[PDB]
Amino acid sequence: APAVDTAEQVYISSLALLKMLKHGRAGVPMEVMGLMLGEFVDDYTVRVIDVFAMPQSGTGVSVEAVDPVFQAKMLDMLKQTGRPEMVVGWYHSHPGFGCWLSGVDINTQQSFEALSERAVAVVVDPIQSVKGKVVIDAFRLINANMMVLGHEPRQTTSNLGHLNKPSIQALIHGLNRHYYSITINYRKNELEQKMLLNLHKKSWMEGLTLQDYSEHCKHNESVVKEMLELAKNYNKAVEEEDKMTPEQDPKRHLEEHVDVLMTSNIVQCLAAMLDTVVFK
Amino acid sequence: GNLLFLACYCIGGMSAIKPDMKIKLRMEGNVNGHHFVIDGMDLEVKEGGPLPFAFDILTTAFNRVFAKYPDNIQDYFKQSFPKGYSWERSLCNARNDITMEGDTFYNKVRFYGTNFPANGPVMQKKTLKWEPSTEKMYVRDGVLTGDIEMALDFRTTYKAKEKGVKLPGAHFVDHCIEILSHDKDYNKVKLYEHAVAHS
Amino acid sequence: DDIQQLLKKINELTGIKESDTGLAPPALWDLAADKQTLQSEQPLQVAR
Ligand SMILES: [Zn+2]
Repeated sequence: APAVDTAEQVYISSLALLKMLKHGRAGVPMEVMGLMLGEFVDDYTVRVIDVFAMPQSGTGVSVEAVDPVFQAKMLDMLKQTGRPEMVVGWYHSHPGFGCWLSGVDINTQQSFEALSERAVAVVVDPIQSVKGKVVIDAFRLINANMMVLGHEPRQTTSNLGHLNKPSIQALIHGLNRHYYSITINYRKNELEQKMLLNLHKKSWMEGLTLQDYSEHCKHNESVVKEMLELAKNYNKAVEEEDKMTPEQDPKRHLEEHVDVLMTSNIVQCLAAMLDTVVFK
Repeated sequence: GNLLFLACYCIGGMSAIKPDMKIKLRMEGNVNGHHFVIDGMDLEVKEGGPLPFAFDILTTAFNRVFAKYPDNIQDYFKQSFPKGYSWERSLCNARNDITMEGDTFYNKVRFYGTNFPANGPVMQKKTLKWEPSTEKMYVRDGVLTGDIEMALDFRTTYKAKEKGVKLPGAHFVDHCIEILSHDKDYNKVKLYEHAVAHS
Repeated sequence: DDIQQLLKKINELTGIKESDTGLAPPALWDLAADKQTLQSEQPLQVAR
């Protein structure tokens, strides 16, 4: 009998991840959900090209939260636009609950898998996704007959499926017993990365604008005074170094202040004189 | 009078948590006289103890599961997902409902009947088996009606919540349902729902 | 002093023992049905 490989990956597009995060936060503290569109490229790949949100319902996140009219019309009109991708899976947000699948989540995932054996149930914690780390996982299922017979849920053929370790929070909520985590990889081409780079790409101008000269002088004064106190502390500590065999550093702080002073003043000087000589 | 008493304080810690709400796959019925309710594919009657009738009269009413179809035959059962399909079963009539009562996802298979004969073969609990029965599935008025002959009429109607799935052509799916494992009191039952499509 | 030390030695080494939970005698166990109830039935908080 065929067994899903542990090397199978979920390639989430940049747009899909951003839409998922935005929708998950927008519904906090409620649990929002939607359908992920894409394609099952092969037995070891599930590509999530796009994901569209779904209207909030008082039910919560269940197989009764997928309004057939909404889903059908959204798919038809996206196909009109040019996005004729099948419903690969579904996503919902566990705000602060970690990434796992509850009994009802497992239930809706069974419903989705009845549509197609390959189908992922990625979940995203929108409040644990503080800048930096993103708390998101993707699980499919384990067939009960597969587990009770003693055979492992997924055949292994490489180290890809075990580069990341499962979390305790997911494990107690049924991980590796009823659902298995699927490794998630982000498909970011050059164009999307360059477009996202504009978020903090400063300008062609701030490379040439001098600091407020009074503010610059005040900052210099404050940092030099702090550096004076640090130098006093450094002298005091070094005097102790003599009467002390090998047995916060006033030096490390001193070095940090020195580095900030030199970078600030070197930049300010160079920018000022470049300005003097490029602008007449 | 000159009381002027102080006050102590005894706090009471308070907290709870809603668990993962548990789906109970329970069927209900009042076919002849008893409001029987069964949980379940292992079958266990919750209320309505040892049945005045045979189990078979209700074994045919048992989402989340669908028959196996070949690639030639359009699988209306399959593509109707994720929502699933709601059916009306006429034997006595049977309907499947999905409700949100309490903290249990209720997949009711609510049963109901009438015209129980005073000596009909359904209540003396006699039973040999259910011979394989072919359901001719075809579209009458936009509803997928399956006509099946009961051997031991059935006028099944299947409607998808996604009212956009194309209707398959009139085919002949062979169902083979038999009560695999049970007890004499019929309170710990295991059911078989094997069924494959045939063009 | 050695008597007291040996007494504490015996006390720490003798252990605890069961700690025998309320396990019914076998053949009274319906572990299959028990798991069915665990995965099907739900708890209810009581209230006034
Ligand atoms: Zn959930």
